[PDB]
This record gives sequence, structure tokens and C-alpha cells, in this order.
Amino acid sequence: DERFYAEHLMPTLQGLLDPESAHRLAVRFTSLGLLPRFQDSDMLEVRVLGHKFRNPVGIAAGFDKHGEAVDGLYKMGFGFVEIGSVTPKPQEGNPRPRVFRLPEDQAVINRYGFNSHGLSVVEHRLRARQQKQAKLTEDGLPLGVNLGKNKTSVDAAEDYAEGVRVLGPLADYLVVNVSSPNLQGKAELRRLLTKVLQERDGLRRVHRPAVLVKIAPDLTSQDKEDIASVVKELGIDGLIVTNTTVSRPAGLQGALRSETGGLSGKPLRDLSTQTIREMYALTQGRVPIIGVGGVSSGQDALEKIRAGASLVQLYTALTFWGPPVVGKVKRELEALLKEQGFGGVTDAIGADHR
Ligand SMILES: Cc1cc2nc3c(=O)[nH]c(=O)nc-3n(C[C@H](O)[C@H](O)[C@H](O)COP(=O)(O)O)c2cc1C
Ligand SMILES: Cc1c(-c2ccc(-c3ccccc3)cc2)nc2cnccc2c1C(=O)O
Ligand SMILES: O=C(O)c1cc(=O)[nH]c(=O)[nH]1
Repeated sequence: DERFYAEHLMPTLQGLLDPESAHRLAVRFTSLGLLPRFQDSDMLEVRVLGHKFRNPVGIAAGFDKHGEAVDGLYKMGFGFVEIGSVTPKPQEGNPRPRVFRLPEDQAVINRYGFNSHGLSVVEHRLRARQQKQAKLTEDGLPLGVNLGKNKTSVDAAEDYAEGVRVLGPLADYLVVNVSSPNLQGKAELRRLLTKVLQERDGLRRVHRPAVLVKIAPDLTSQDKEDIASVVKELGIDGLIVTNTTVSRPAGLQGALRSETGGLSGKPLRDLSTQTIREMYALTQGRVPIIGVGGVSSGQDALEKIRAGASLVQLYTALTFWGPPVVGKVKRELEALLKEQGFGGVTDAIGADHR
């Protein structure tokens, strides 16, 4: 069943379809609940900032950009779902092809360019299931919403504020995405996050989400220091670490390795894990981190948890392994936690800094 997807059904779909087309079909299948069938280990439960997560494996932003398949993503086994990026006004993104497969590297390059249905459409989609989500979140399945700016946009801070106001009420956490491959200084990021956090605080208590920043793996050491400073200063709720990389590590073998765009998957794994490690030390383990980048196995997840991530996201591994990947990562993560003498996931967060 997991062997069937990895060895036969998934390679066949890839052989028959352009990646963006296959992305669209995946979303359709998931939206209709056409999914295969592991559940409910108490070791895997984690309570980040008080909110409780049933397992720590979520679907990264970008797969369900417009909130069309949220329920089917929970049905796949994910412990939380993140949708987006959503831009305020609708925009078409970049011309096609804009998604490229690097199978020799177990990697993807994409330059979607924030194709977004827009805040209004996503709002209605989320409003159509708002009370369903309330009960889901209560039973350990929270929802996150990832916000972008429009490309023709004038005030970037205004775009993120609109997102906070329109979609903040529907979200358990919000993500200010400032790390798309397709900002000036520390004082500029302080001005943006201060506006975002102010709009957030103006929402009613039961509609007041956590606010996380999502950062690139391509930051200089000074950028990471600056983010860490502003994050602790302004009381940002967390970090998502990392987005895709505009770097092109050596030894990438795919023919399409020189396409412009963000590289995801295995070649990002350890670069992503080292940024977690770095951001966790700079914030004294005081800020929750969702680790994302190249994760496709228990060991990939545990390395990021030991590095300081309280939760992990994946995306690219789903395009190779199919929906069975979620069960696989969960099953392995529980086995290695035991093996290594951890009581649960919470016992392991940051365990590498002792
Ligand atoms: C095709 C594609 C589209 C993506 N779109 C977004 C996006 O809209 N917003 C965002 O914050 N990240 C986006 N991402 C990045 C993922 O959220 C994730 O950070 C990145 O792919 C690294 O994870 P992975 O190697 O497990 O896929 C996208 C990634 C891919 C591959
Ligand atoms: C194969 C695939 C998938 C994919 C295809 C099918 C399924 C699936 C979902 C539910 C049931 C059975 C299969 C999931 C993901 N997504 C993608 C998403 N974004 C970019 C690229 C891709 C690709 C790709 O061409 O590399
Ligand atoms: O083009 C996009 O929509 C996009 C791609 C990506 O890799 N990361 C991101 O934040 N946005």
C-alpha cells in the first residue's frame, strides 16, 4: 500500500503528467477524499504554546494554496494543515511551465509567483467550514494560514495587515511569509511585524491567532541575528524554518537544476536543519519552531526536532511517495523516539543542545 504508491502509482503519474498538472490533480483527489487509509500514538502528541497537536507532522504551505482540500489533508493523517500563500487581491502568478521535477535529486524547483485566488475567495472557503474547524482544533488538529503580498503592491505592510484582518479570524496561527524566492533591513522588518501584531491584537479573543514568521535558508548570519532580535523584542509567537532555497548546492544532478526558482526536497534537508539549530540557539529555546525542508522519514523529522523544532512540515516527499508518506514518517518517528529513550516528542525538542 505504501510500497504500491512509491514504486508504481506515483512514478506512473509523474511519467504521465507535467508537475503543475499533477499538483492540480492531487488537490482534486484530496478535495474529494479519494485517499488510501497507523493512528493515535500518545508519544506523538505535543502542546505548542498551549494549543495541542495530535501528531507533529503537518503539510507545508504551497500544496493547498487556496484552501480547497483542508479536510482531505487531515484525512491523510497530518497533525495540522497550513494553507496559502494567500495574497489580498487575486493574481495569476508566473507563466507556465513554472514547476520543475529534479528526480535524481528527490527535489523540485518552482516559480509559481504567488498565484492566489485572493483573500475573499479563501475567506468564503474557510467560512464554509469554520465551525467544523473549531471542533477539529479542539481535538488536536489546528489550521494555519500563510499570507503573501501582491506583486504590484505598494505598501507591503498593508498587504499583510489585510491578511491578518480578513483571515486571522479563521486561523489558529498566521504566517507572515517574507521568504518567497519569486525587504531591506532590521528596522523595516520591525515596522512590518509591529503593524501585523497590532492588527492581530485587535481581533476578538476567540479569533486571535498566533503569529509566526517564515524565513529563508539563504539568510546571512547577520539577518538571522536580526530576525532573532526582533522576534524576541516584539514577542512573535514562532518561526517556520525554512522556505525553499535560491542556492544550488553542488552535486545536483537533475537536468533542470539551473531553472530560476526555489529548490525544495532532499538538497534542502540539512541546510534547513542547520537553520533551525541556529534560530533555536539565538532565541534560547524560548520560541517554538516549525521545521520544514527535505523531510521524508522518521529520522529526518527527529533530526529537526532534536535541532529545536517543535513541529515539522513536509511537501516534496508527498510528490514522490504519495499520501502513504504521512503514516511512514509518523510510524518511524515513534519507533526512533522509543529507541533513543524519549518519553515523547516534547522530550526531544532541542535535545541536541542538551
Ligand atoms: C511547489 C511549491 C510551492 C510552494 N508554495 C509556497 C507558498 O506559497 N508559501 C510558502 O510559505 N511556502 C511555499 N512552498 C515551500 C514549502 O512550504 C516548504 O517550505 C518547502 O517546499 C520546503 O519543504 P519540502 O522540502 O518538504 O517540500 C512551496 C514549495 C513548493 C515545492
Ligand atoms: C506527482 C505530484 C504530486 C501528487 C500527485 C498525486 C498525489 C495523490 C493524492 C491523493 C491520492 C493519490 C495521489 C499527491 C501528490 N503533487 C505535486 C505537487 N506539487 C508539485 C508537484 C507535484 C507532483 C509531481 O509531478 O512531481
Ligand atoms: O511561487 C510561490 O508561490 C512560492 C514558492 C515557494 O517556493 N515558496 C513560496 O513561498 N512561494
